[PDB]
Amino acid sequence: LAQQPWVEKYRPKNLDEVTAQDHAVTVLKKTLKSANLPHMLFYGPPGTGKTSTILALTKELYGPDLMKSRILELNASDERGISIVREKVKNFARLTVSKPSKHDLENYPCPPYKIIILDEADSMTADAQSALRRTMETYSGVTRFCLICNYVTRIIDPLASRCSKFRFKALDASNAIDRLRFISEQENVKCDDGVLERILDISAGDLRRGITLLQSASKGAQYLGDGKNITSTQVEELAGVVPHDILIEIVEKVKSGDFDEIKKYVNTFMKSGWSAASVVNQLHEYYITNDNFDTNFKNQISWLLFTTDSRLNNGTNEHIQLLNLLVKISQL
Amino acid sequence: EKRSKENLPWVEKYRPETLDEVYGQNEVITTVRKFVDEGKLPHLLFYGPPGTGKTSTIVALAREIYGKNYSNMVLELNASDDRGIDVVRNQIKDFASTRQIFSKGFKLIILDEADAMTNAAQNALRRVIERYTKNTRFCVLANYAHKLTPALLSRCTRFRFQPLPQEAIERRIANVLVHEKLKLSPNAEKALIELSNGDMRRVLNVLQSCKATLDNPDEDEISDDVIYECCGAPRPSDLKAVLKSILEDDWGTAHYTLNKVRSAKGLALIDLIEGIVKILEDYELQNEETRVHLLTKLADIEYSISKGGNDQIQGSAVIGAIKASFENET
Amino acid sequence: TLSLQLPWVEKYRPQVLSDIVGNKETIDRLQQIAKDGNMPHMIISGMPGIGKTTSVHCLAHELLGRSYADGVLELNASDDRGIDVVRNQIKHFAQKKLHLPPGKHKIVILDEADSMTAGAQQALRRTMELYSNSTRFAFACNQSNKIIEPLQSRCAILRYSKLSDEDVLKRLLQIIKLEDVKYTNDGLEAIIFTAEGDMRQAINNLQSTVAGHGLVNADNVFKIVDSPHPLIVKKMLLASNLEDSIQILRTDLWKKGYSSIDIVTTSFRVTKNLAQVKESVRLEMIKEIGLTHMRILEGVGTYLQLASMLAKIHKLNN
Amino acid sequence: SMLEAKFEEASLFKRIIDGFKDCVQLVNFQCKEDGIIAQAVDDSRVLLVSLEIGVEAFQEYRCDHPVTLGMDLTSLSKILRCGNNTDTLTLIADNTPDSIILLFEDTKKDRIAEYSLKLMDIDADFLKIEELQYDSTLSLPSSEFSKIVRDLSQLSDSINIMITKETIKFVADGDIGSGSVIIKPFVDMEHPETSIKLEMDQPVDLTFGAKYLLDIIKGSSLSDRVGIRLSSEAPALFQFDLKSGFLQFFLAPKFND
Amino acid sequence: SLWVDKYRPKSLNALSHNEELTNFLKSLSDQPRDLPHLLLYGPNGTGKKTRCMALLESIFGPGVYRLKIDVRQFVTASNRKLELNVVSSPYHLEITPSDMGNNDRIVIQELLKEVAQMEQVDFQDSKDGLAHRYKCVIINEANSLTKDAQAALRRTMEKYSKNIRLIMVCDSMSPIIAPIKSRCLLIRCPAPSDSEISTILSDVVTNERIQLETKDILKRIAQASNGNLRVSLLMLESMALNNELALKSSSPIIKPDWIIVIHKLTRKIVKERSVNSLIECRAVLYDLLAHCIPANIILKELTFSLLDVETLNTTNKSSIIEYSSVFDERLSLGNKAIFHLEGFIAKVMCCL
DNA sequence: TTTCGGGGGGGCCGGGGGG
DNA sequence: CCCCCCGGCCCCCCCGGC
Ligand SMILES: Nc1ncnc2c1ncn2[C@@H]1O[C@H](COP(=O)(O)OP(=O)(O)OP(O)(O)=S)[C@@H](O)[C@H]1O
Ligand SMILES: Nc1ncnc2c1ncn2[C@@H]1O[C@H](COP(=O)(O)OP(=O)(O)OP(O)(O)=S)[C@@H](O)[C@H]1O
Ligand SMILES: Nc1ncnc2c1ncn2[C@@H]1O[C@H](COP(=O)(O)OP(=O)(O)OP(O)(O)=S)[C@@H](O)[C@H]1O
Ligand SMILES: Nc1nc2c(ncn2[C@@H]2O[C@H](COP(=O)(O)OP(=O)(O)O)[C@@H](O)[C@H]2O)c(=O)[nH]1
Ligand SMILES: [Mg+2]
Ligand SMILES: [Mg+2]
Ligand SMILES: [Mg+2]
Repeated sequence: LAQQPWVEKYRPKNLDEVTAQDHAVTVLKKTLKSANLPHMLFYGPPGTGKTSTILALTKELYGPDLMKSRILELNASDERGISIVREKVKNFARLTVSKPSKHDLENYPCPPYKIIILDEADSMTADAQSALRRTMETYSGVTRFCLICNYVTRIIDPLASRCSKFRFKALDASNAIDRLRFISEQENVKCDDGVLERILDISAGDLRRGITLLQSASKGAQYLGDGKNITSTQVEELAGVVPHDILIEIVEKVKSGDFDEIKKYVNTFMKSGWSAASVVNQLHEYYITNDNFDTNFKNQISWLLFTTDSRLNNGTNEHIQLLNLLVKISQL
Repeated sequence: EKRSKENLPWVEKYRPETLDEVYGQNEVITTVRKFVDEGKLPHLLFYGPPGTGKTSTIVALAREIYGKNYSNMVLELNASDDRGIDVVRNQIKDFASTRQIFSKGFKLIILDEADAMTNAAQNALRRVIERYTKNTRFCVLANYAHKLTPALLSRCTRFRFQPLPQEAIERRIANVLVHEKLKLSPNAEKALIELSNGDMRRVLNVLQSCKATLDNPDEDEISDDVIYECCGAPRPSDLKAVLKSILEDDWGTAHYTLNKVRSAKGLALIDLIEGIVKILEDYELQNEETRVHLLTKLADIEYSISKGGNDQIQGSAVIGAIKASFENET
Repeated sequence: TLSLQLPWVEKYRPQVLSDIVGNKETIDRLQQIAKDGNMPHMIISGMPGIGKTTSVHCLAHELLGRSYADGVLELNASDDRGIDVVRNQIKHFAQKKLHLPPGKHKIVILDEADSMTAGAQQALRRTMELYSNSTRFAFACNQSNKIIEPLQSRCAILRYSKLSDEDVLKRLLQIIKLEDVKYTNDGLEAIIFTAEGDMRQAINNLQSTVAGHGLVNADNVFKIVDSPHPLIVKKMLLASNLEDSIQILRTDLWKKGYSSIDIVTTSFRVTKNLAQVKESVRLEMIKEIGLTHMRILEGVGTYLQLASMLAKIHKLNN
Repeated sequence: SMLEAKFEEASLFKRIIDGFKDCVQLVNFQCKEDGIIAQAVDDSRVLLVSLEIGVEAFQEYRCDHPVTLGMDLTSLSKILRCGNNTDTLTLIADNTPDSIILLFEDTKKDRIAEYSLKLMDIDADFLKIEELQYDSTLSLPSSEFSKIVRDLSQLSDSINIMITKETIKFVADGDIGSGSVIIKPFVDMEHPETSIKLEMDQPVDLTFGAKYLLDIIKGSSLSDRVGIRLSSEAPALFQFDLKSGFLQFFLAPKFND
Repeated sequence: SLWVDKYRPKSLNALSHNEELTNFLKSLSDQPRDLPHLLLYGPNGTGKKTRCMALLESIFGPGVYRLKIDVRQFVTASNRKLELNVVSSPYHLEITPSDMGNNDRIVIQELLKEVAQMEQVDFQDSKDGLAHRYKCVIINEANSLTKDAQAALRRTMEKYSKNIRLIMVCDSMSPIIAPIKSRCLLIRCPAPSDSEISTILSDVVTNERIQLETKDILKRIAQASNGNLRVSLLMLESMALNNELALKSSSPIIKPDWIIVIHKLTRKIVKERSVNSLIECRAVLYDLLAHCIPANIILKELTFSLLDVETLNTTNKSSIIEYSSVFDERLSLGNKAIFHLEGFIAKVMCCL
């Protein structure tokens, strides 16, 4: 509707609306007739469709009515301590499946089991997972488990063994362009050629970010009211991408090799609010794909960029990390 | 359960019911069978990695000893139940100190996943085990021995469950393919065994997914391509091409090749790193420094990936690490 | 099939103080106390499976004869031993009036006393002091430091040492003779080597063999009993070349099913107890092992991490 | 509906449930054309509770096909506490049911309370555990048994029952002392309800835990007398007779060692 | 009232710098019924909270500025009693969960959810008495939230988007986890230019009738603020008060006490490099930390003051910046800040 | 100092039983 | 109708390696 953001408005309603996860969606659709759904472990990068996929699977399995009494959803917003796992989850798994109605039986497959969805399971402690092990194993006849996570390494090995793994691939301009184009057409968004491809390249595997950026660009165009196609320049501006002139200036200052000049330029640059991650990514793209650098230089710069990115991922100070990275590059 | 066994996941549908259906643990199975057949069952400690057949083995042993009604003649406790010091003091002691209800016999207590129990409960269990040995025996199952107190380990006979050998996995796969009307090629079986890492759960889950992937399972044979598609794992040819490009091409060509290989099938960098590490393990390097640098840098990259981060930077880091490490061969 | 047979550990549990091997001086002292009575408050300490509970029970039985039922109060970790229990039940038992020969006293046996809380130990003090004329206390523990100093001051310290290879061989041969077990010298050597001074484990493995293979030779013993993984980890850490370390890790530890957390913890312990290596080098190796352990606890329990740990250790030792 | 069983007052069912709610947690009811047979086992697997309620106890009972309902006793008690004791109580179930409906109806007013309790998947058999020819069988007023059990439990956590020719002995040995109660068979025509009867084939001697007997004696509120059947190598059977049914406790004796 | 607060604009049309951002905010507020969750990131003191309030005033009425403070109870698993101060208006609620430290998660799992799971009674401007609009929750210092609280925010942001919209403000997106950034529309808030700061200061001076010899004085204040407009206004007020409301070309630039202490520490470190100097530096660090000076701020200012020393060479500065990066990472992952600060000072002393 | 979980020990409160 | 016994929450405090 008009009162919902595009990300929620265009959330897939059925398994056929998932864009580029066929390697798992095909098996999930097969289970509709097979009726032997195994324990599932969905994992992948942010905004790939895991939650949408499980919700659509439940929708198609039980229908709008029977779903509520057949699904138990727990996420990071709910307490999931060892006691909760040992009592509430166990009690729900021990219950008999709710009786389907005639409507449900004649119109939906109605498999003879219920589903417990532990979304964001990577946030659960190891003790809770250990408690879940035998709960899932014992009552498989009437219950099936779905664990959704971003970092699969956070799931204890026994649980990963018990579950069938599904890796959700990153969504890029090659496999997700169709969905973005469909959304743009349904929203009557006018864009220049390559704008959607640029959006998907900037999002870097996250379709939610791409849809949000498209909505922001559409809002800007509507406010302007000029009846002109959205260009890639404003798309880059909305995404926080540093202008190429600024990147070239930074590269030139680094090539100069003077500590004071680099420090002054970085101090001026940090006042614009550019995110350190975007700057590091752009510098990596510029340096790795440049032919005017030797193998040794690229070998060193790759490790320098990796170290800076790892440090930034820990929530450090952007100014200090960026200055250190630029100084180290200038000394190569 | 509900409906029938055909609705169960394959990992559960094929759970062994007798000791003759447990594969790959011949020594342990033979020893335990001899123990039960001669009335000399000691306290048991089954230590092993995931999906090796410990729970199945103990359940089958209990079924053999007590028959179908074994569920009502044994006391099974796992991490899903409360096993505090009070539980040990009251419930376990009462069970071990009392006679059977349904039929005469000795008492069996199965402390599955005993590595998740507190130290106080383990200490309380010592004299319970020692005092009621005449009529009760204890079996404890573990994946991590460091979590079990030395006193408890001293009281139990240890049986180690090795990772499943390849021939046992082939036999189980043959049985499954006989039950499920499926056709599997030798290359597909080789890839499945390679990726299983000695876990039967992985074998069964991947086989079920492969069957679901086939358009016409009755007359369609699972090939290595099907396995790699369902599992989303790199093909060996892709790993070899990536490694050859990294070790024999310029930086731009290596970057292009890595990007193309990853984009063609949407592979994850972590799987590529694992495959390259496996390939390089067999390489005969002339200098220890090369191996040291490879191992350290690749471990750092894997740890960084475990926490997320930029994927392109991580791929470039892998390329640079391999190049720098191999530059030491000279 | 439904009739269990008594394990040899319980079947051949020494019933007299003369059947206990090891700690000759302390055992003879206990025999002298039994002969002459006047047992003092005592604390027996040691490591698992050396004969502490057996010694205490044998001493109590020999001292009290047929009055064992009324004169002995046994409490262990499996029983509730809180402050209220100490104040009520133990105090009542100490205050009880019982007729015994001139040289005998009532005995309170607090097995696994290290698990008792500080408050109960505090409450036991004046009970021990005031009623010593009729009651005596025997504690058995694995870690003496858990017992508070006031209680240790009131007791006689008996720190049992590990059984030598000779004592283990003697007891094993006695059991073999009483059971008519076919064996070879190499089989006994393997059993004692794997026992690591633990009598209980030695007897358990000896029964497992014969119960499963009849003849106790080194081979048959090693088809069920695995060589202690601490020794394999020590060999891995002391290997001269990194290739040898990695080969040991792959073949003897990873391919056998040992978990990464177990391997890293064992590496920590072994490095802590490597007397032949300089302390600073050991500290650096411990730092590297701690890094690897922290990574493993986060969830990255991969063979690559252990290989990197070995590579860093070899880098340190060069 | 598949199954419909009416109690004139909810009090009877509440008292029946209260008789064994403190010893077991999960119960399984099998309802047929002959009535309701329920079984439950304690966590320690030392006590078994078997309840039988005949069709005569219901104002109106109808059960077309046998139905099995596995439930948790604490939830059932919580639900029952929500209904008044003076209202008719109807248990309703359907084919392959997923829940049991409790209907509290007050004929005085138009107040109807519907409570749905979700069933749990429990696949188990009753095994019809009952030994053919017990070594000894006695019966005596429930008040005397309860008094003896309460008196002896204060001295020890274990109670020994010995049956010999015209002699029933309850013994307890503890830290502060010991107690022994000896009773002989006797019959009084003036008040036969106070008589105790015994029939003995072989002498018996069995030890039991005090806590389990303390739980068992709670069933004295359902019957004025209690029957104890004792046999070596078999669990002791304590039976309280209802108007048209029974409540049985099978207690495993302690190992003699 | 202070000039910094007395002259804060209260509407989008009243903004005076970063006109492009103002146009973007107007475009976002044009059709607010489908406004996504917003995350404004930018340097401190630039006007992020002012712009958020202006956006809310553009969406709702001026009533967004009629604020009131309430106190909310919370109970932990151990029965500990915690208080949270909530600033609320008839249209939005403002919260700073980081005030409860590691307990912030509870606020996300109890308070926010409670707002998003229920409707509200609106007896003003609504005929039926029930609100027909989504409620806005501002989360201040969102970068201070623990990972558990951020994880808890995830499904709450999606399930109840029809009833709740979140507007978060931060000085750096590095501590924000990837899913939360993916769930938000990111808005960069650049610092005002020197000329814009000078214009604002000149307007304030004209309004306050402050005698100014030359406008360059304002310019001198603008550079000293390093793009921080709040600092600029407060420094202007302090300078005016320190010169009888009459500023001259020689009016010295006033620096805060903690900055002076950090500069003195830098001078001490440069001059003296010894263990006793390290002990004195530890005492100074303890004094700074005991008076609510964040450790990260201390490390940043000390690093930049050291890098501003003219007597140091390039190698020393490179070593200093490398150590600063390493120990900033250490601080991000540690509890005792004094330990990491002392380690950094010792490493710098060794390098010099 | 302290971000859970377990364990122990004390103080109330209240159901039930007895007089 | 009132008093006493003794089960169950409820709360507070203290470890947590070999
Ligand atoms: N495969 C997809 N197909 C279509 N839309 C998608 C897809 N993936 C993500 N989206 C879009 O992005 C929105 C969010 O998708 P999600 O299912 O929430 O992704 P997610 O992987 O569950 O996010 P995380 O792991 O909790 S950060 C959807 O409502 C869709 O609008
Ligand atoms: N030796 C085996 N032979 C046949 N199937 C096996 C074997 N081991 C594991 N499986 C299969 O994998 C499933 C799980 O086996 P489990 O007995 O649960 O392994 P486990 O070692 O007890 O798991 P952990 O240690 O609690 S993670 C079984 O139902 C079997 O289908
Ligand atoms: N010195 C010994 N001589 C003969 N048998 C021994 C000896 N020590 C232990 N055993 C045997 O091992 C069994 C157990 O001995 P224990 O007395 O329980 O050892 P423990 O040191 O008290 O164990 P802990 O400290 O509670 S783990 C005995 O029944 C004996 O059969
Ligand atoms: N004249 C004018 N003053 C502004 C503007 N934006 C911010 N300010 C002033 O700068 C002060 C600090 O702004 P604030 O939003 O609190 O900083 P932040 O939240 O850390 O980004 C405010 O008190 C305002 O007085 C603006 O657009 N025009
Ligand atoms: Mg999701
Ligand atoms: Mg198992
Ligand atoms: Mg002992």
